[PDB]
Amino acid sequence: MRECISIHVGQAGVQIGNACWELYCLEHGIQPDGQMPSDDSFNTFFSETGAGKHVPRAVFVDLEPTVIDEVRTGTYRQLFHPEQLITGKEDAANNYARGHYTIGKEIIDLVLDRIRKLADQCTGLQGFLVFHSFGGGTGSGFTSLLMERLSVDYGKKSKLEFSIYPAPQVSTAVVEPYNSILTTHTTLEHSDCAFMVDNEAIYDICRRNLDIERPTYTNLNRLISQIVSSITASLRFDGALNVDLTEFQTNLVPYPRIHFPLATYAPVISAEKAYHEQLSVAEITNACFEPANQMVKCDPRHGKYMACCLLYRGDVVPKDVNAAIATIKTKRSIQFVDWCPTGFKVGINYQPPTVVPGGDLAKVQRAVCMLSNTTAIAEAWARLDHKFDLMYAKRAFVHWYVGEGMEEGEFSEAREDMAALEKDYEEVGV
Amino acid sequence: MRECISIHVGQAGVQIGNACWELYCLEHGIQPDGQMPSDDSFNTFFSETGAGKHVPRAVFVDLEPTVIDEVRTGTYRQLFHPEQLITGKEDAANNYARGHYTIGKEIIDLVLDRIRKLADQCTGLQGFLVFHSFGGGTGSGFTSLLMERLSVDYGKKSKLEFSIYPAPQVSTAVVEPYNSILTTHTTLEHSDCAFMVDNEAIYDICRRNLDIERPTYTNLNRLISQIVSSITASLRFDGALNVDLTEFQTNLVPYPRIHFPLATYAPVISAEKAYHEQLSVAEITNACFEPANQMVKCDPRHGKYMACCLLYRGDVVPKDVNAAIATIKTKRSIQFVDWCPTGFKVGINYQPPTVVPGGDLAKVQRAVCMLSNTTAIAEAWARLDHKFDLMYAKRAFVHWYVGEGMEEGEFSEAREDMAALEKDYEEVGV
Amino acid sequence: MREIVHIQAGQCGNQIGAKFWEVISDEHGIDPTGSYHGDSDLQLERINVYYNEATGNKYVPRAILVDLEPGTMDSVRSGPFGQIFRPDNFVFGQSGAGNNWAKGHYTEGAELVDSVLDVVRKESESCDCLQGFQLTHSLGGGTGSGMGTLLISKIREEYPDRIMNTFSVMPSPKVSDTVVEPYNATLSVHQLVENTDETYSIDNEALYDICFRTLKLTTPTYGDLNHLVSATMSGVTTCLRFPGQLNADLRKLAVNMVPFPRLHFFMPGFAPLTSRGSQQYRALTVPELTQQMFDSKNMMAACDPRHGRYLTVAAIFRGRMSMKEVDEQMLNVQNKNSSYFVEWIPNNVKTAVCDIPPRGLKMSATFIGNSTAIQELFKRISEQFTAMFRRKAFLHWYTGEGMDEMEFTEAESNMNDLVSEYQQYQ
Amino acid sequence: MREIVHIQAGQCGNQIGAKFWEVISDEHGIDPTGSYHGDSDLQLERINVYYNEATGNKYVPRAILVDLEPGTMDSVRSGPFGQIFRPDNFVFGQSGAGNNWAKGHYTEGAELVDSVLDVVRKESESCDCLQGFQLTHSLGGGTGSGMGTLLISKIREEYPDRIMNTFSVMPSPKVSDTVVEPYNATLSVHQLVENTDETYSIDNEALYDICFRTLKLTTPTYGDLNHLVSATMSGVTTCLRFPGQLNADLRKLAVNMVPFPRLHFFMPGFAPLTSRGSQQYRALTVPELTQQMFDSKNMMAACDPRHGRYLTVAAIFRGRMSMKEVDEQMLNVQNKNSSYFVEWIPNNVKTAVCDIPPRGLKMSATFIGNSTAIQELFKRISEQFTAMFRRKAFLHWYTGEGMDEMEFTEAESNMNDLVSEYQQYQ
Ligand SMILES: CC(=O)O[C@H]1C(=O)[C@@]2(C)[C@H]([C@H](OC(=O)c3ccccc3)[C@]3(O)C[C@H](OC(=O)[C@H](O)[C@@H](NC(=O)c4ccccc4)c4ccccc4)C(C)=C1C3(C)C)[C@]1(OC(C)=O)CO[C@@H]1C[C@@H]2O
Ligand SMILES: CC(=O)O[C@H]1C(=O)[C@@]2(C)[C@H]([C@H](OC(=O)c3ccccc3)[C@]3(O)C[C@H](OC(=O)[C@H](O)[C@@H](NC(=O)c4ccccc4)c4ccccc4)C(C)=C1C3(C)C)[C@]1(OC(C)=O)CO[C@@H]1C[C@@H]2O
Ligand SMILES: Nc1nc2c(ncn2[C@@H]2O[C@H](COP(=O)(O)OP(=O)(O)OP(=O)(O)O)[C@@H](O)[C@H]2O)c(=O)[nH]1
Ligand SMILES: Nc1nc2c(ncn2[C@@H]2O[C@H](COP(=O)(O)OP(=O)(O)OP(=O)(O)O)[C@@H](O)[C@H]2O)c(=O)[nH]1
Ligand SMILES: Nc1nc2c(ncn2[C@@H]2O[C@H](COP(=O)(O)OP(=O)(O)O)[C@@H](O)[C@H]2O)c(=O)[nH]1
Ligand SMILES: Nc1nc2c(ncn2[C@@H]2O[C@H](COP(=O)(O)OP(=O)(O)O)[C@@H](O)[C@H]2O)c(=O)[nH]1
Ligand SMILES: [Mg+2]
Ligand SMILES: [Mg+2]
Repeated sequence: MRECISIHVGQAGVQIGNACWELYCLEHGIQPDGQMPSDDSFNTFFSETGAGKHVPRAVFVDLEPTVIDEVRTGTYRQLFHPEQLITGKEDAANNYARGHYTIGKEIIDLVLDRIRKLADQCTGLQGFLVFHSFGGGTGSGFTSLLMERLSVDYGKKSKLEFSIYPAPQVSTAVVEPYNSILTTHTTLEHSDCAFMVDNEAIYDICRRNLDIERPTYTNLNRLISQIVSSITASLRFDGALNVDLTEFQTNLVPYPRIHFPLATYAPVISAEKAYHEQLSVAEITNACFEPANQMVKCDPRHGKYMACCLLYRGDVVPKDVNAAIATIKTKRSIQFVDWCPTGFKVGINYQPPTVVPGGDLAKVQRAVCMLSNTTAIAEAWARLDHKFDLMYAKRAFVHWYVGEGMEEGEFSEAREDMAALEKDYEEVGV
Repeated sequence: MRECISIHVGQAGVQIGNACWELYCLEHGIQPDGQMPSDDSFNTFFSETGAGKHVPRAVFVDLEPTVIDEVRTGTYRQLFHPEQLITGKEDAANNYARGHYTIGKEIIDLVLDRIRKLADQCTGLQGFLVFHSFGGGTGSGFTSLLMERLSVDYGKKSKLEFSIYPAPQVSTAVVEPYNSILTTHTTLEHSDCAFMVDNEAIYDICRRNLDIERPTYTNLNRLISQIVSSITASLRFDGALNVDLTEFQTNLVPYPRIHFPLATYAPVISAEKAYHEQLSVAEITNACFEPANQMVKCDPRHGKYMACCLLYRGDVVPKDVNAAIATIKTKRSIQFVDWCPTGFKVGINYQPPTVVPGGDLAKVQRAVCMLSNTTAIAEAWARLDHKFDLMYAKRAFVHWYVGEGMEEGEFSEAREDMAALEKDYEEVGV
Repeated sequence: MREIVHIQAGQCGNQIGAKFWEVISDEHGIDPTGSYHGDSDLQLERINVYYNEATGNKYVPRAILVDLEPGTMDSVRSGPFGQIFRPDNFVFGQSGAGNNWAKGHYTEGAELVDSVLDVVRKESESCDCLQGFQLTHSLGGGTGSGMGTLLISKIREEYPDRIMNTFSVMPSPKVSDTVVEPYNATLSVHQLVENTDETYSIDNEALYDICFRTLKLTTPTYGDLNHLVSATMSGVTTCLRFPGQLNADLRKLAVNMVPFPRLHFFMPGFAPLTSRGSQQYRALTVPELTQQMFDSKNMMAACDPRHGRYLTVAAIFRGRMSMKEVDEQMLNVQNKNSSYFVEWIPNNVKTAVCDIPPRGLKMSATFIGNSTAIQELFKRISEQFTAMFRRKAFLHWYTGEGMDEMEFTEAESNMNDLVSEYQQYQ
Repeated sequence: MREIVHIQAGQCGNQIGAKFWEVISDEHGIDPTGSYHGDSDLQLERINVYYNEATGNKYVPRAILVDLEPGTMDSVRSGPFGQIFRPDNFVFGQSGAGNNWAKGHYTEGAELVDSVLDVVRKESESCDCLQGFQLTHSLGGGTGSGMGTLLISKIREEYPDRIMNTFSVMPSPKVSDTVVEPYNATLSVHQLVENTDETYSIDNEALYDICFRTLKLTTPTYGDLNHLVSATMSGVTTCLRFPGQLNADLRKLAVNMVPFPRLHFFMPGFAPLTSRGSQQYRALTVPELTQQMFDSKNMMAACDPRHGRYLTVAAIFRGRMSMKEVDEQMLNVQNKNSSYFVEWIPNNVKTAVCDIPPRGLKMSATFIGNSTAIQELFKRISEQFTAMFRRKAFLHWYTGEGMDEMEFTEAESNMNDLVSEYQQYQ
């Protein structure tokens, strides 16, 4: 019942998985060895065997072994099914071309084989939680090949998309927009609701809120895990208003192509800071709409809200939710599209947030998960399109994509598709 | 209910805050850590969290960090919300110019942000208690920038002004009148009732009454705190005649521009001196009108009283107040304007004054707070205007103000405005 | 697993490669006799990248030592780590090349290319998954420049898909030790551009500039220049021998670093670099590593980057550090110095970070740069070639080997073509 | 946080700056090796103002040592605190200036200005929030007066907004040790007035007068004059390195102390000053500090303030004192001596108080004064210049360096202009 198969592609995907399962084993009380010391709250994410062992339903796919066989050496080496974590021989070279045609071709058939052997025990499979990065070669090419076959083998099943998106300023590779643009066909055609992750915005989040001067990506991971667990909170624990994963995405999505909502989490706050605040429902409600708390470097005040979903968890009373949202609709600075004078979807869960012992996040009795679609997010693509022009105008690095079996015009279809998406997110704002 | 947001700008403002909160935590019985060992008498000044902690609603703003990060090291480092005490990078250089256009520009937006996050928990916000110094660069420029935006974001809310005013003889900087004159537009347009503080007059007070030969500014602070607490006494404790903060300023103000009353406190007396006097209500009433007890070096006998407010606290019977004020109106040496044959506003509070353990003030069962507007105070500006001429006649230090983005004619508007104020306080005396 | 097969050409190549072998044997904790002596298991998983597993848990490097003289083989086998090498890969002639490119490419090295190919092929078949060939040689003289290009062409012909990265020490005007270097350099880069996927240009003069003006050595010998080369030698391949947060193997660099196929002669560099009496005072923080890294003094060629524009730069960091400051310096460098980086391509930097720093170092940074200013050495080599080309000196010692004038003309034309492309995008 | 970057020019400048470094290293409790050894944390928070944090919790001062001879560098590095300095900031030539301003400003120092600029820029970028540059030099001779003005002009050009304060020991008639000083002083103040926001004039004769007639030293050496300079050196920047009730950094002084932009040559002084056998008897109370402070004997130039009017005076007090007596003396001095202070500007004093007194002192007072009487040294320098200008001596040793007569004429005209402005408001 209510099972979800999590897919982890690329270095970013596999390591964000390492952090997510680190959070899940703690919140559901499983040791790193898979045992339960002493409700079926784990059936959503973990499978059970006769010996009392919790086996996650997850696949780690990387075209290179270093990160995954590092996982084979870490504390979670025995938690995972060893041959459901698949390693390739040749890295993706930050190239969508080989990852989509050349190197992922020989390995994808085993990946779908393991997906099938994960699906056949799920009696109530709810959806898919695939993790990757746009800029990475694996996270672009292999995901592009994989959602294609998943959409024809599991077409009815929902496919939530949690992807890591490049920053306006911070970047790790010059070819990142090339990998990002050929991913856009996958999210538009073979995804049901995509969640985009910006590293620089959350860098600002941890700089300002967590007061930590020197966090790593592991600190980024130990909050992406919270956002995904909060999205999955209603499926695993009891709540006064439990939101089904299908109910969720029906509430987000106004049109089949408009399914790209922003995400924010509250309260992101350090342990030294949690003490001096009462941390009411109202202020965590007010903090979410603050542009200084957005996960993507775009100003919501530059845009218009279409769908709003209040995913509260912990000791939160729905009356306080109504009182907060009355204030939210009271201010004019937050102007919603003329589509939704009802505005808000409310979801409340009884489980307080679970704290990572090595994390930088404080223990708070209340936590809220904010997921909202808005027209302001097109700016996060409005710099990437001008960016892609700035390379494609000479055919900057295409000889590699051409040399690995990509048609030259696939870039033309790519920027045509992103232009279509950018237009689609502008007409709905009128 | 009945909350007031206190603003502290400049070195003088932040340190007078350090003394005021030192007095408030003692009188309301809060430890320096914010806890209550064991009525909602603290709701006027302190906010409460779930863990039983009292958090003041105050902002320390200084364009330089030394005094505030000294507060971050003092005994009250944990009492205050650390990022509601805002520090800049560049000092104000005793210059209104940079403080009003250049250096305070980048920091004021955070200051109003924190003011908003202090306003949103105040359910019954009564007014603002901003502290600064006229002569200081920060206390002039940043306050001038701040009341401008507060008057448009909190226009209805009262804004009491407690400012430290230069002496006729004692001075610490040559540019002090320059900073003081550009402050006059703020008090006239963006203040509701300003309270002016002279260091030399209160130097004479502590020399004569406290018998202390060698006090510091901390002794000045441990009586400015008493005057402000006595003004706020009715809002926090019970009294037979409690005077609302709006009631107070309605009783002070005859005209929108005549809102500049003097202040005196009685009984200012040393511990060795408290023993030999019975200290009746009459003598503390008589001591307040004595020019040797005025807070500003101006002779009230040189001027005419318009509004009189008797803010008694402690074991005082209102009959004795009436008996005292009958004697006050009996003598001719105290001549009130033909506006107010009713003369006196009476306010009585049941809380005796709270003594600082390290202070130089005696413990007295009775205390009275004297606030009165009079035409004699124009002399405190009648030497500052002739003073400002004595510098502006060559353009003495204007190249700095010009060099930091001030219009040269802003001095012309400044002395035109002070001349208008000086005239306004003379016609009403006829 | 991504095995990498090393080839040494010329005395310069084999001695600097031998010192590289010494360095990475210390990094992997390999005894001079070949046995393992490292401390952590991290030195052990990717031994297959550079060494072959043998009986007794001893490890033999996958290196092919090629020369036309036995004296250099005698010195290297008698060197500090001579005993660890394969006796079979000591493939060598007897008569030297005499700094003659034609000798090495037609007569002296053509007879030994058969004896080097049967060794490189067996080394490659000994690999589980070959990634490429790292070849060390010198553009000066006729051994390293001469036979090196021939066997590079052969291995490229029979291995068309594997990565081809070469580290080339190349001639210079003021520290020239041989008269006939420019002929050798022009006849070598002709094949280097057409065949190699990667070429690192190393100039001796800037190595000297590093050891005096940064390292403050009074007598830095030739081995110190070898050390400076070997630092980046080990740095460029760090990601596929050790775990790190951002893994970037050779082809990861390649896909990010060479915008057009022929623009693959690059700028190596390494940080930190201090004198003996100044390391005690330096703060080794990553921002300081960066400010040292893009300095024109830290580079290993005379081509000053301020005379051109960077096409792509690769900064493979190493050590237990976070990375937001990494991004902030990598954007600040290209923002405040945007006039030194091609504005038309926005993010010129590839960032890689490794988790285990070098032994004795808390952190390290390896610099790889694509600047249009690298044409300074190419056009100067072409000009010096013209000063000894236009009216026929020294050609009897090439034409006597079957070499011909028109091939010299095409080599010069190709140098001019290269400098044309690299000035085109400046 | 308000970092301040120090530059030493000339032997006078670098030795007095070195002794200043010694003094404030003792104040901050810094070991000769550079490690911290202070007692309270108060010495530790504002270490960033003068020193750079490095590995091992040792601290290197932000000083750039500039000279045209290696002998002074040899002496300073072998001095008591030579080891704490940066080996890189020892930037120096070999041939000296020979007390020639033209040499330092055109030939000898122009080649080294590139090597000083790349160091001062790296020092400035190492700072978190730069406040200004404190530069020590001598108006005598051609090194300190010559290259000092050139590099001051350069740093002013590229740092237009930062505070520029210079402490200048300047020539004098009766204790003159070099023939050609007046040329140097006239060619130096020309740039000092136009570029510097702040200049402290120091005269050696009044230092001698202090050490005999107040300190009662029988043999006060040159280091004692350096000590007298360094006392005010440390005093003027006390407020931004330590807490005090009245904080007054350099720009706090500036906004209060220089009424018109060009009236920025000022009068330093320090109190208390006693002989060894008289400190036992003195009452160090603040009023006595004041009566000592405005004495004409306490000052460090021959310009007697009774021959002019004070424009602005700065009294940065230090120690655990109250301040009503501070105000009462600062008003009594300007009231009972109102004939010595410009009555047209009423409150001529800027008052600053620090909470931590100097080590071994319960309290201290630092004197900074703007008097129209400071023109005594300027007009006397102009007169001595005229006695060696009007009919052409020594000009061949300047004109041989590319120097020209008309620039000497403009320099003299500018000295006359300055003395005109300072006599105008007297
Ligand atoms: C006590 C102390 O801290 O001294 C350090 C050191 O950090 C200094 C002095 C070292 C030192 O290096 C040199 O003296 C040197 C001389 C000529 C050419 C190159 C280096 C050091 O020898 C080098 C050595 O570095 C390593 O061990 C690295 O792993 C390096 N391997 C070698 O240098 C090496 C030396 C002998 C045999 C085999 C290898 C390395 C660098 C990049 C990639 C792989 C390996 C270290 C930490 C030191 C000493 C010992 C003084 C420096 O070396 C490196 C490569 O980091 C020179 O500048 C750097 C940084 C420092 O100034
Ligand atoms: C036993 C005793 O009370 O002697 C005192 C002292 O007060 C006297 C003798 C000191 C003493 O100074 C001298 O003898 C001296 C000689 C030549 C030039 C200048 C000073 C003293 O050396 C100086 C020293 O002062 C300090 O330590 C200050 O912090 C000073 N630093 C130094 O003088 C210093 C000395 C060596 C190495 C590094 C610094 C300082 C002043 C201003 C700003 C920063 C630092 C003190 C208290 C004394 C002695 C030891 C005798 C005096 O010095 C100062 C600067 O206050 C000279 O006149 C003053 C006051 C006193 O007469
Ligand atoms: N937020 C976040 N982003 C990450 C993390 N790890 C990798 N990324 C993103 O991944 C992008 C680059 O992709 P890669 O590092 O190459 O990972 P990959 O998806 O496996 O791609 P390949 O290595 O080519 O196979 C970077 O721009 C990062 O934004 C992480 O831990 N947190
Ligand atoms: N009564 C009293 N006045 C004070 C106190 N502290 C400072 N002042 C006044 O402040 C005036 C000078 O302002 P500053 O000391 O520069 O303080 P500031 O307002 O922060 O101004 P800046 O330093 O330029 O930012 C003096 O003339 C004093 O009258 C105090 O503790 N008590
Ligand atoms: N950087 C460096 N350069 C060297 C070294 N040894 C020699 N060289 C120079 O590099 C050039 C290469 O020429 P060389 O290798 O002798 O020609 P070959 O014999 O035909 O291979 C020579 O002219 C030397 O001056 C070394 O150890 N390091
Ligand atoms: N106050 C003081 N004066 C000095 C000191 N040393 C030298 N002087 C004098 O200051 C003048 C400066 O000239 P100088 O520095 O030698 O010229 P430069 O070599 O071109 O920098 C000299 O004529 C000296 O007489 C010192 O330690 N303190
Ligand atoms: Mg990858
Ligand atoms: Mg201030």
